[PDB]
Amino acid sequence: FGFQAEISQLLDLIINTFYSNKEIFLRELISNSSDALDKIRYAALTDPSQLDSEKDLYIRIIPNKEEGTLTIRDTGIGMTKADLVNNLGTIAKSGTKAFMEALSSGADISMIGQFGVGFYSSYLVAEKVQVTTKHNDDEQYIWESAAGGTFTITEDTEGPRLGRGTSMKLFIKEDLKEYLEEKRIREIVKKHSEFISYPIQLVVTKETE
Ligand SMILES: COc1cccc(-c2cc(Nc3cc(O)cc(O)c3C(=O)N3Cc4ccccc4C3)n(C)n2)c1
Ligand SMILES: [Cl-]
Repeated sequence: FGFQAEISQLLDLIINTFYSNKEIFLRELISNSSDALDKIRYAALTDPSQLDSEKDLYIRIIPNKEEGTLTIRDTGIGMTKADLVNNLGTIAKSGTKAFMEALSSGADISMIGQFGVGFYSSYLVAEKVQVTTKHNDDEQYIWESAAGGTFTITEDTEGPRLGRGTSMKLFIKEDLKEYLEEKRIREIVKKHSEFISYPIQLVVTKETE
C-alpha cells in the first residue's frame, strides 16, 4: 500500500500543531526550488543541451486573489514520474518516521525540510496543493495533494506547458488570504530567503479603484 491518505493526515495535523509561524512554508518551497535549480545548472555543465527546454533559471511567485491560490514555479530540473513516485512512497514514509522521532526526542525541528517532508509544510497555509512537474526525460505530470487524499499521478495534457521544472499551486485556506497580498509575500521572501542565488520574481497585478 501507499498510505498517502494516512501520511498526509498525520503531517497536516503535526505540522499545523507545532509550527505556529506559518510563513516558513514559503522558505521551504523556495529552498526546494533552489535545490532543483542547482541540479539542472550542474547537469548543464557537462551537457549544455539540458537547458534547451528552458534557458533561464529562476523562481517565480504568482498570487491570484480571484482563484485564492499562490503559485510558486521554478525552472529547475523537474521530476520524472519515477521521481514523484519515489517521493510519494519511499521518501514520505521514511521522512515521516525521522520527522516525528526528532519531534519525540525533543530535537530541534525548526528546519523541517531536513527530514525530507518539507513539501507538507504547504499545509500550514493551504488546504490543497496541485503539483505540476516536467523533466527533460519524461512527460509533464500533475498530482493533487490534500490531507487524507489519495489522488493519482496523471499525465498533464490540459495545463500550460512548463518547458521544464516544477509548479506548486497552493489553494490558500479561508482565514489566511493574507499570504496572497504583495507586501506580505515580499516581506517573507526578504526575511527567509536572503541566501538564495537565483532570481526570485513576483507577479504583481494592478487593482481597480
Ligand atoms: C516526501 O513526500 C513528498 C510528497 C510529495 C512531494 C514531495 C516532494 C517533491 C519535491 N520536489 C520539488 C518541490 C518543490 O517545491 C520545487 C521543486 O522544483 C521540486 C523539484 O522538482 N525537485 C527536483 C530535485 C532534484 C534534486 C534535488 C532537489 C530537487 C527538487 N520535493 C522536494 N518533495 C515529497
Ligand atoms: Cl491577484
